[PDB]
Amino acid sequence: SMNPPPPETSNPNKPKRQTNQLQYLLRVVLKTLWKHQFAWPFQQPVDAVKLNLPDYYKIIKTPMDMGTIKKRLENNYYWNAQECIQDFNTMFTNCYIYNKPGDDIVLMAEALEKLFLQKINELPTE
Ligand SMILES: Cc1cnc(Nc2ccc(C(=O)NC3CCNCC3)c(F)c2)nc1Nc1cc(NS(=O)(=O)C(C)(C)C)cc(C(=O)N[C@@H](CCC(=O)O)C(=O)O)c1
Repeated sequence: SMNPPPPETSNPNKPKRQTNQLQYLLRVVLKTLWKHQFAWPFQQPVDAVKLNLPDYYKIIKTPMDMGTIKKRLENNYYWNAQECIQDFNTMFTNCYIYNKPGDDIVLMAEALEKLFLQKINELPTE
């Protein structure tokens, strides 16, 4: 089947606030993962058509990627920091659902998740 449209990243009707937690999520957490050797397979939605991935968007009905997260942070899409943390965790979980344990993409996701947890350990208080 065709790829779905990407997740929404901006909504002018959503209320906007800046918090220490959201700032840290963009400037520390996202930034660190984005520059990692293994960021690139996660920097945009999975193009399952081009990659010929069987049934990808039947298996993965809550897709998420770091390009979407980055835009959401930049557009003040998130009100609560937990919304952003949940999006990262959805991305990791989705990788572990679709792909065999120990395969290359899974090892890349695990390396990014380890870094994510290191940085989240120092998230500012609410
Ligand atoms: C986030 C994510 C999750 N799950 C997957 N599952 C995949 C993906 C690919 C394959 C694959 O190619 N299997 C071969 C053919 C069938 N038999 C076995 C060998 C696979 F089996 C599973 N992939 C995700 N992300 C992702 C992965 C990859 N490649 S990869 O092999 O996993 C690796 C080199 C190890 C990272 C590429 C991109 C990507 O975005 N590439 C281009 C645009 C697309 C294009 O040009 O075709 C870009 O960078 O823009 C993204």
